[PDB]
Parts: sequence; C-alpha cells; structure tokens
Amino acid sequence: KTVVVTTILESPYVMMKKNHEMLEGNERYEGYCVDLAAEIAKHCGFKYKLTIVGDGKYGARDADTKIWNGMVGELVYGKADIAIAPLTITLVREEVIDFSKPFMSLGISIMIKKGTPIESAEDLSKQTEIAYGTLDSGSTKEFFRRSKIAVFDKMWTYMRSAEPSVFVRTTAEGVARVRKSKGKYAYLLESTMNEYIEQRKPCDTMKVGGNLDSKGYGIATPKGSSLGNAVNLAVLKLSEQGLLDKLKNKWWYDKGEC
Amino acid sequence: KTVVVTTILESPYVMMKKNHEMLEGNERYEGYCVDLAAEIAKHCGFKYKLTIVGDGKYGARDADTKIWNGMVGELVYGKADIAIAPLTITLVREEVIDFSKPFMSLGISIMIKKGTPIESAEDLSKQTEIAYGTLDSGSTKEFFRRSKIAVFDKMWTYMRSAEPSVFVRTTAEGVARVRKSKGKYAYLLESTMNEYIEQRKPCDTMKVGGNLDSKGYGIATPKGSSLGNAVNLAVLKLSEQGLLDKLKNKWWYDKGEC
Ligand SMILES: NS(=O)(=O)c1cc2c(cc1C(F)(F)F)NCNS2(=O)=O
Ligand SMILES: NS(=O)(=O)c1cc2c(cc1C(F)(F)F)NCNS2(=O)=O
Ligand SMILES: N[C@@H](CCC(=O)O)C(=O)O
Ligand SMILES: N[C@@H](CCC(=O)O)C(=O)O
Ligand SMILES: [Zn+2]
Ligand SMILES: [Zn+2]
Repeated sequence: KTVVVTTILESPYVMMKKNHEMLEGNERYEGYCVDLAAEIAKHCGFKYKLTIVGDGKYGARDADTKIWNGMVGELVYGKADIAIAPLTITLVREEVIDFSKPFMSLGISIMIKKGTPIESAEDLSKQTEIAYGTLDSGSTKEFFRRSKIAVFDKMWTYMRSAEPSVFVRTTAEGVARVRKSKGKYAYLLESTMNEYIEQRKPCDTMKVGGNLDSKGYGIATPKGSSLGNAVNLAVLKLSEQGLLDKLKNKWWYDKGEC
Repeated sequence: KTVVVTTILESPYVMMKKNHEMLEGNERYEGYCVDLAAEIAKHCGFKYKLTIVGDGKYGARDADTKIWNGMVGELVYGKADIAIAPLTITLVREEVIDFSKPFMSLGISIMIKKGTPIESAEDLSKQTEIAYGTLDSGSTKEFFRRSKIAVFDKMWTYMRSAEPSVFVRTTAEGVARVRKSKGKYAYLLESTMNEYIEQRKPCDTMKVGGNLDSKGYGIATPKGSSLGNAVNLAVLKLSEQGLLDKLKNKWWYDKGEC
C-alpha cells in the first residue's frame, strides 16, 4: 500500500518546483522534507505519495469543537499515514499522535527588520511602539498561551488582545509584515525559519536574542501505527550518518543569498 | 514497588554531596539528574532508589560475546528499572532499550588545555604532536568507529592504534589527562560536560570549535516497559513548563567559577 504523506508548503521544507506544472506526483515538490521523505521511505522500504495539508495548518485542537485541524488532524482522522514536515513535538500532540525522535533542533526566536531597537523578549515585553505576534494554530502560539514565565505571560497578555490582530495565518505572511512595517512589527517564529529567511534576499531581516525555548521537529504517525518503529530507527540512522546535517547545509546555507 | 534507578557519577549530573558518608540513600547525591529523577518520579507517582552503575560505564556491546555493559546492560539484564543519566540516544541502543524524547541537547566537542594550537577536528587530524582520544564504552567512541566522514575516519585510524592508549575509563580521567599533559593531549567529549568543566577551577581548559554532531540525552527504560510511556510524557511536560532550562541554569551557570 502506498503511504500517504501529509506535509505543508513551508520554505525551505517543501516548495513547488519552478516547473511543477509539467511534472507529476512527488516530482512537483522540492525541499528539505521532500529529500527526507525519500530517504525515510527508502530505508523503511515503502512507496509514498506527498500531499499538501488542505487547510494549510500545522495543527491545534479547537477549544470549542475539540476538533484537530492541520496535519495533526489529517493523522488523527485517518486522512494520512505519516507527516513529514517541520512539525514541533509537543505534549498535547504526543497525547494523540506518535512522534519519532527529533530530526531537527529549534527554538522560538525573534525576527526583526534590521535596525529595529530590540535585543530580546524582555525588550519587547517592556514596550509598546513595536508590535509583535506569532503564527496562528501553531506550537509557538500555544507556548505563549500556556507559559508561566513572567516575561512570556506579559507578552501573551499583550498579543491576545492587541488590535488589529498581531497573529498571521502563514509564516510568509509574518515575514512580509516585518518587511513592510518599517521596524514597527517583530515576528516570533521558530529559529530554523528565522535563520532561513535571514539568508534570503532582500536581506532586510535578522534574528535577535537567544531562543526562548528548546525543542525539536519529529516525524509523526497515527497513535499505535506500525510505521512508527521503522521510521524512528530510520531517523536515528540518518542522524548518525550525518545526513540531517548535510540536508540543513544544502537548503539553508549552500543556497544563501546574503 | 520502589523503582531502581541506575545512574552514573558524572558532574554535574550526579555528584556526591560534601555531606556524604553521613547521609543515607538518595540523600547522598545531588545534581541535574538527581533533581530530574525527583521531578520525574513526582509526575509519574513512583518511589525510587538511586543506584550508581556498578562498572561505571554508560554502555556498549562487546563485539565478541554480544553482552552489554554499563547502564545499558543494567536495563537489558533486569538489574535496573530505569536509567536517569546523561545517556546518549543512539541507533544501537534504541534496538535494545527504550528512550524518552531528549531532555537535553549536546554534540561531540573538543576540550583543550588553554593555549593549545588547535582550532578544530580538522586541525587535530592534520598533525601528530598533540594526542587525542575519547571515553571508553560510550557513544563518542562509537561515533568515530562508525564515521564515514573523511576527517573523523582519519581521526579514528589514529586513535584506534595509538600507543600508549588515548582512551580513558572515565570523564574525570580524560580531563585530568588534558590538564597535566601541557597541551599535548586533547579530549573529545560531549559539549555539555566540556562546557561545565570550562567554568570550574582551575579554569585551564577550553572548548574549541563547533560541535561535531547533534543529538540528545534521553531517559532509558527496558524494552516494552510500562514506565516508558509515563516517563516520556513527564519529560515533555517538564520541557514545556521550563523546568529543564531552570535545571541547566542551576547546575551549569549559576555555579560558574571562572
Ligand atoms: N539536539 S536535538 O534535541 O534537536 C536532536 C536529538 C536527537 C537526534 C537529532 C537531533 C538534532 F539533529 F535535531 F539536533 N537524532 C536521533 N536521536 S535524538 O537524541 O533524539
Ligand atoms: N533541541 S533538543 O533535540 O536537545 C530537545 C528536543 C525536545 C525537548 C527538549 C530539547 C532540548 F531541551 F534538549 F533542547 N523537549 C520535549 N520534546 S523534544 O522536541 O523531543
Ligand atoms: N512548527 C510549528 C509551527 C510554526 C510556529 O508555530 O511558529 C508547529 O508545529 O506548530
Ligand atoms: N553520553 C555518552 C557518554 C560520554 C561520551 O561517550 O562522551 C554515552 O551515553 O555513551
Ligand atoms: Zn509540574
Ligand atoms: Zn570482549
């Protein structure tokens, strides 16, 4: 049986090839997670089909309906066999899906327009002239929503009631807001995405400060699935052989435009 | 039933208190892993006894008999219920024991005596005046034994046949060897330990270069043990609540001497 792989259009994990229109199936896409999916499938010995998550989200549980959206939803409701994406390992997710050991490290970080008078979270929290927000329906939003650290609770208290909304529906949208806001909008996003954008034209953004936390992305499967074991062993093998490091260099730095 | 916890004396994860010989049971010890064990046991609701691993090793498989030693061996052969220690998650171990998601990140790194003319692993591999080695029966030695990377493979070739031996039986031994060899010995060890030592008197060593790889420590349990599920969830909870970052600050940096 062909394994259905849910993923998400997010640079440089999964992007449309410049000629995707004249290609078919898996060949339409390129990126870090496309390269990783191929290796995983090869070492686990399965055929697969890449599919982009329909609502374009990572996955959160609606407080009202209790329904999971995003890639997590696709796994929970049986629409996909595996997720290969920059999907953060979290407790609430681990409760309904299985994750491999992490294939990539990251932390919440701050993206500013170059020259913006900000050095850290504490700095953002102490002021009001510069707006700031996070992706919607992602692990970053939940981190702020749940935090008990004073600086972070204060940041959440501002963000949840700021108007107009400080939250964006896509990473691309957050970056665009930073670029067009003349230094008046800072964007809280994962260090991996932050680092990738830092190396792309127009070269007008930068990551500042340390990471606010430390965690990892994992390959996700439906709870109890028979795939989980093999996939986890494959990720460990690829980690030790240095493939993950090679892939990061290929898609983040070898490509650098700044 | 009281959970038997295997662990290892390795600063600052598990250390003997100065109060010591006059204390009993778990009270005799302090450190990051002593504190971790306490929070894990609280969240999973078990009582536990800390026991130092008999042979003082992390764990590797004798290539001849295929018998496991160290903390890995204690789990594999039913002598301990759980290992709470700076135990590296690796492919060969995952085949015989279960690991939680990582509670701490690290990479292999180089420790030198201050002033030693060495900037990197490449530097080390290009010369012979400075000897270098790793801990026995650990994941670092295995990393080099298995590595296909040109620098590391060449390093292994030198290490595996150098005389007198460049390998050491404990981390303490590795560090003291560096400190007393007048710059003629470099020690390859995990960045967490290296960074800890760099901040302790006599303040004569230094971590140089980036990490050679990226990985993590996990809490380990016997294959299929029922404890594993609860333990893993406890670690994710502790991660998200910030307790892990708190612990590291307490034991690495709050304690700094240099
Ligand atoms: N340092 S980490 O927590 O992000 C990590 C952990 C493990 C990996 C790989 C990574 C990293 F590449 F993301 F850096 N490999 C498999 N075993 S692991 O210890 O969980
Ligand atoms: N970056 S990491 O690979 O070492 C890591 C991963 C996860 C953690 C914590 C860490 C770190 F603190 F060691 F940094 N928390 C639980 N989930 S995780 O993604 O596996
Ligand atoms: N990687 C995150 C999405 C990005 C973010 O929340 O900043 C997740 O899995 O939800
Ligand atoms: N953390 C290592 C021990 C120290 C080392 O190998 O450098 C292990 O679990 O084997
Ligand atoms: Zn708690
Ligand atoms: Zn033997």
